[PDB]
Amino acid sequence: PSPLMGGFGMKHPPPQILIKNTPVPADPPTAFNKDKLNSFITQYSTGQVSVEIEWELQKENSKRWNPEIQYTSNYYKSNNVEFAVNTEGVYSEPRPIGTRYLTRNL
Amino acid sequence: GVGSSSGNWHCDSQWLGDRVITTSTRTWALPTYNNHLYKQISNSTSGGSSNDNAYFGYSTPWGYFDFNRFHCHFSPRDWQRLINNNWGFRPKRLNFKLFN
Repeated sequence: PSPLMGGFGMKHPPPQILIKNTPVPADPPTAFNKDKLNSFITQYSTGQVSVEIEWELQKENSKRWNPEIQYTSNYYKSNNVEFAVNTEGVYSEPRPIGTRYLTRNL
Repeated sequence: GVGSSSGNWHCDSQWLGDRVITTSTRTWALPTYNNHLYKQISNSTSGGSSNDNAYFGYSTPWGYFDFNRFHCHFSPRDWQRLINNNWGFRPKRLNFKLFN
């Protein structure tokens, strides 16, 4: 049951976290009306969110003699730095990076 | 004894946190040098030269063991590990064996 787009398949994954601004009615009429209130004060909210994940690693103990292939940046000069902001403040990711650079036997 | 080995072949590397231990074993051959003699040598014995190349010294019947190069201890992959993951390194301990 490994997910086909990649990753870890779990029967009990991290739960969904749901959030909502509590409605605040505007001034109701001074005579009773049984219909649900339709007039509300315009509101929004802001805040900080933190997520901390501990990951377990599995180290390599290869006996390969020659050097491996490694992900690296290229020294050649360019207008911008890869994985940084440009002059207008926009961050970008210039390429997809996988995980398979070290090698193992079958 | 004649029929018993005096040591084993030890050659690997252990990466232990902030330490790395390298071990190397090689096979060597030693001839007789100089017909067991000490000889005086100089640029006179070498055939002469300019003043900048003159020298005087001695050759001995002894040989010596040298391992003062990094590839005597690090495989290319181990060197890659070291240089891709560390700001620094330095040697701390040495053990030397001669056997068989």
